[PDB]
Amino acid sequence: KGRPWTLEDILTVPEVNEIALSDNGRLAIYAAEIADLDAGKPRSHIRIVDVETGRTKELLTVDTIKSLRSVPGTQDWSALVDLGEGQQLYRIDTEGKLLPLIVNPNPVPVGKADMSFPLGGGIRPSHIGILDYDWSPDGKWLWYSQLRAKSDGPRVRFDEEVTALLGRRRSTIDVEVDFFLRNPEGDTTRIMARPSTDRVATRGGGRVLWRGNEVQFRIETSDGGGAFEFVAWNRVNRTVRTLAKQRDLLSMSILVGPRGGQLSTSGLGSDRELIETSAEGRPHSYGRVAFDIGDSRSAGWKRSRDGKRVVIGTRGLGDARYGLALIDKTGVRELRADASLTRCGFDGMLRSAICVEEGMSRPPRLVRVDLGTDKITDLGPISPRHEEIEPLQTIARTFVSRDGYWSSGYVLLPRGHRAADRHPAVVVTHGTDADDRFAEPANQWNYPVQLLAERGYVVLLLNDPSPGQSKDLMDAMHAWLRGKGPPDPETVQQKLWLTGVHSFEDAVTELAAEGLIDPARVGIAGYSRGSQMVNVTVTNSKMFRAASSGDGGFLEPAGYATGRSSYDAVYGGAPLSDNIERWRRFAPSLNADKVCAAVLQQVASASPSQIELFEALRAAGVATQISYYPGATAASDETHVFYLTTNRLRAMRENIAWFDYWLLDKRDADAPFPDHVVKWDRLKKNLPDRCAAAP
Amino acid sequence: SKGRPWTLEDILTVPEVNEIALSDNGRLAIYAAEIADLDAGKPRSHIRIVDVETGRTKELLTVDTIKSLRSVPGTQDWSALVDLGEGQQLYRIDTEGKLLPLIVNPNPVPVGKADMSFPLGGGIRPSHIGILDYDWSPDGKWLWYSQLRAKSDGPRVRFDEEVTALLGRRRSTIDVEVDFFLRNPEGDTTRIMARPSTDRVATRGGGRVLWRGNEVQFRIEFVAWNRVNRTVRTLAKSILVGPRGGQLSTSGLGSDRELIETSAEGRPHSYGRVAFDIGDSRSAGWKRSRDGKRVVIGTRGLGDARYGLALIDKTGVRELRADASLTRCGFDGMLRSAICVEEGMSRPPRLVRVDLGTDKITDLGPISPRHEEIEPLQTIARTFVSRDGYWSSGYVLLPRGHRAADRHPAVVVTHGTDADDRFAEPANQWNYPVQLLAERGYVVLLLNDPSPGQSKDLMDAMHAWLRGKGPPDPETVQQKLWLTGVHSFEDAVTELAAEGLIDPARVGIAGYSRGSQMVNVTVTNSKMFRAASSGDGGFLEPAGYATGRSSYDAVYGGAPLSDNIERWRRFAPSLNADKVCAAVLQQVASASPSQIELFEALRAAGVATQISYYPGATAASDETHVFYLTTNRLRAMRENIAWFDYWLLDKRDADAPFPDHVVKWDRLKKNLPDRCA
Ligand SMILES: OC[C@H]1O[C@@H](O)[C@H](O)[C@@H](O)[C@@H]1O
Ligand SMILES: OC[C@H]1O[C@@H](O)[C@H](O)[C@@H](O)[C@@H]1O
Repeated sequence: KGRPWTLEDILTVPEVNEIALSDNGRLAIYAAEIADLDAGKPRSHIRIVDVETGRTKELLTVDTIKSLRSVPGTQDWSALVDLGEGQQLYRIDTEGKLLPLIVNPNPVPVGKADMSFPLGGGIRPSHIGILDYDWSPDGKWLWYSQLRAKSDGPRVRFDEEVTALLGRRRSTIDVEVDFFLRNPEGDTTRIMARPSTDRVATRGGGRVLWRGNEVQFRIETSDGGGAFEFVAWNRVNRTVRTLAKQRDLLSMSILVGPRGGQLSTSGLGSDRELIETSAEGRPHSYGRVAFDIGDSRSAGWKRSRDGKRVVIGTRGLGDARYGLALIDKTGVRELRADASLTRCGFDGMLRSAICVEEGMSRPPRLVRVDLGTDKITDLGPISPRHEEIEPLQTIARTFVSRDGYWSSGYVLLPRGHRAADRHPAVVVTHGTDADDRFAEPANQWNYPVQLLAERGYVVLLLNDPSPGQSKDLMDAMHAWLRGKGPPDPETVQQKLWLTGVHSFEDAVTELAAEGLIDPARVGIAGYSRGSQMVNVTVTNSKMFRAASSGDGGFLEPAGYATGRSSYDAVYGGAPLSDNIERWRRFAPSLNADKVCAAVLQQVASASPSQIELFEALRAAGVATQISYYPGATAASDETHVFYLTTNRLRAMRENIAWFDYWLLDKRDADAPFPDHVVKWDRLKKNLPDRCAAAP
Repeated sequence: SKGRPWTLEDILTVPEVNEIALSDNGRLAIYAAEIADLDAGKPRSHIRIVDVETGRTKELLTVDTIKSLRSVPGTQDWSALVDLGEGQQLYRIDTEGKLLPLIVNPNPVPVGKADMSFPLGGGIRPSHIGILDYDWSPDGKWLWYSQLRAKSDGPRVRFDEEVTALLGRRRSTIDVEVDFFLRNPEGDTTRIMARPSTDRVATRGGGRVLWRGNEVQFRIEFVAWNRVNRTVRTLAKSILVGPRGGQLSTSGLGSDRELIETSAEGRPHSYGRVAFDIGDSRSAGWKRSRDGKRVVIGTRGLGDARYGLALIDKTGVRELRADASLTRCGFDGMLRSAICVEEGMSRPPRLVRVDLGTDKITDLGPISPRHEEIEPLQTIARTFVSRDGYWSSGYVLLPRGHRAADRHPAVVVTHGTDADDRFAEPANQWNYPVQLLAERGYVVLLLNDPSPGQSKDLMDAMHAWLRGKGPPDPETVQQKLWLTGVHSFEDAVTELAAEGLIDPARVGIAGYSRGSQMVNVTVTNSKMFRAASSGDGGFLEPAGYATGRSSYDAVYGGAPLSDNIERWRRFAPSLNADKVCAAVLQQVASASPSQIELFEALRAAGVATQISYYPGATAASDETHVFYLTTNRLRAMRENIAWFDYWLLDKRDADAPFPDHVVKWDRLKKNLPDRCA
């Protein structure tokens, strides 16, 4: 029959971002990131699979594993793993054991921590011995880069160097990036050194071109006005070159097709056009396609060795299901599957492939795909403990709003649900991330969607209106990234934000007409992008009784000086400029007078924008609470997506108690912070008369 | 021998003495001089013992920091809070000068501005504190000391009022508790209380504690503790106390005042018409004899701007005649003899002993012989009255080799009223080498804000700024506290320029903190100054409202986004950036959002501006509001010289600490908007 959803099952759901296949397709290897209670943070369980037999063997558990590839010229594998001493390049033999490949004796601190380097924009605090690596096609040469802490005295900084320190919450160290090359004889020389201002050099995972006597990779300099800059290292003369191009290089570009040109999906509406644009600019169309292209949530892209076949990850329109598409000179062909294929890996000749089969109602599984016959065979499950959970009832629905734009998403029915039953509702929204995938933390975050359903809630997971359905939305997006118009700021607020409030309202009213939702008790929750939507809805809508905004702060005037270009499209200028009235009408901090609801903030960054929303809401009589979740120690911080099991479990349980209280008038003694329920009773009695219910 | 000119290292190494003590027998005295060490990069205190009759001094040793230097009541020894580099502990000084420890905390907690420390305040460099405060029982047996204990609880999720307090955090911190201990004469220490960090008098608080019978009574944020019963008690419902047991006050205003001792229930008593103001924190302070019949207070004259001593008793008030200012003074218990530090604007620090009976001053010799070598600079005490009738006092510093009819450029240095008779006070001239500029040909005018005690208009505005709300009007608070000082600066410059002293074409203004506000407001509301520098500023800017709300609400009436938005736009210097045709340099240790905003606003307006951010000894520690690092304040003096010489004098040098700037300044000068020419 199955068992219900425990909160720990939401915490222990695995994530597979790394999967690789042998050049002969006989064996494969992957890693499942699982939250560990004893360690308090996620660990990656490395497993080896025999694709022919289907049997799997577990090898080890590391802290992190990244850039998992098969070593050319051998049957072995290479990866960047951290055993707890810092991330180094390791080799994994065909028998499933790992040994060091290149070890940096002095890894540098990275992430949000005291005296670390802000590398990946607030990733986990750790040490990086080896940053990035790539094999030559023959496997003889090895290219790798590693971070080197900058040993130097504290120096007087100046004009632009001070303003970059505006938002510093902790101590930082400066570094440089060293690039090395390893000949077949085992001797390594340093190619060049790049500063910290080079953002492609510090990011890693970049492209590198092995051609002729040269090895080529891309770099960024302070100037690029704008341009594309590359450096080529001659393996013979041992010299360097500098390339500057107006248009980016296709050889170093992702998503290239059999013709050799860039792939894109243009147009809007019911479907898109898949075109291949040559470097000279003449397009080649493969016809009409039902999917989008090139999403990091898809299987990525790979091209064969002859260049006549490519495989691209596809997210279809309206089914929000990830899949594969095959492209040769004849044309595009999709391949059907009952579920979505998110993370994949491919052989050398691009014939056999292995993928992670994922679904909204089904847990991740491993599958082998024969790309010639479009035949997939089921391998063993990934997480068996989620396979024993009885599947919740999940319905995929698209809603149309009063402004004509459609919003996709899913509907979670409570356990034991009977037809024609009214239930309270919780709306969880982050970006486009409601799709066919299993309990993706990038969507539901700390909101226990599956647990809310077990307790009788109807959870509505609803995406933002897809900007690709209309040029009105997409033109506002293009103005958002450009930092200028057209269109004007008043329209940017309508299409990017305010129309989502209508899509949320009109989705609840429609389901209320079905008899599935009690409009009296309903709530909205989201983080990041969803935080903006939550904060804009509760200001511009009276429909929602309670709300939870995870780690927000965009659209508030406090964070302007950091994000000017992102704010200028929305508000048309600075808060104290002549655009001040544009800030008063929209920004939620100044509009708190319009807020009647329970607004809870779960905040890891303690930013001045998150604080300004709380003080403005609290000073207006609104019932509100802010929760600052800390790092593993006072020296570190918490990431955007919480990596600490203790902060995840409580935030989940804090949302359970927050919505059970305001929506359902339900109080629990085993709640994570007991003395709060009396504080919320005081927040209820002190509510303003403005918030009185309709007569 | 006339002497030798000044040097940056002379200004840097000027000693300052905050600790001086005298034995109850008056025969021996001990003090400590804080001097900047080039080798260590930070200042170090030199403990010195003095023979009060002869003036003989010998060097005991050199320590990092020494505080709370006093004499033990029971014997001829001494006790002080000393940090040898292992953290600040409680040390006893032998009668022969040797140092032996008394209370030593094996677990000193880190404090200061730095990573994973505790942010005390006042001002502090990153350091470890084993023992915080101490006091002796009046008989010298029982010992009461305060130490700082780090709270070991793990990281906790914070909540509403806790999170908004983390708004302005630039680093990691720890939370601590204070433990109060009591040491019996038999050598056993027992713990009394434990108090949270929220208590200020227990964290940065002073030395106020009272012994009554068997009870030790100290203040918390009043409580009594019995040494016998071992029981705490919150007692039922002092400082600057005269001989009659009441509060001492100075009432009235103008150029003359009247001493008042208010009776316990408020019956006033006048000691007569008096020529000074009450003792500031920079004066000799206040001390009362255990007899209760003699009280000595530090004084500050009005016309003299000099520090001194006033001795009051049942007879009356006596004003001690001194040719220079007496800043820090050690005393005996009965207030009979005193050893003081004598200094002036042109007068290097000296040691003098004072007999309070006969009011005779006796020179015990200089302090630093290095500054005795320097030939003095001409310093004229001058008072400028503005167009509004308010007067401001200061010193006119003439350049080396100044003759009649000669005119020179000018630089105005202002902090609060810190311009008085004192020798190279770092709290006034800060990082501006006021003495070097005179050697280089400048005419430096050190001018204070208009003396607030001269009018009821100013004192009401200062009261409203401190209270946090009106009356008076926000527009009057802007005019009385700030804009009327710009008029005082303007009228003072015109007074000297008409007299044939300074050239109006080349003149500049410099200041830090309170002087930065007066620099930022002056360059916006006045065109008379070509160049400017503002140290460690950022007040009056909109970025700091969410922290300093209480301070801003009186000036602007409310938040910048409220209906008072128009009040900010007329005044706040970052919003006026297009009114500034001068060159604005910012020397900044805090890298605060209010200082960056003023820079980005001035740069967006085409104004020539630069912000120099000076770091700490490590990336894990910051630099204090007053620079304690030798390298930082050494080239900061060089930067101001290079800044004013380029803009005012159009002079270049390779001695500039940053050679890349002189070219960058050419680009900034060339891109100046058409408004300025
Ligand atoms: O880069 C493409 C990757 O495809 C994967 O399927 C292979 O296992 C890797 O060896 C290869 O690097
Ligand atoms: O002002 C009183 C003066 O008395 C003289 O006897 C001393 O030599 C001076 O040092 C002192 O300043």
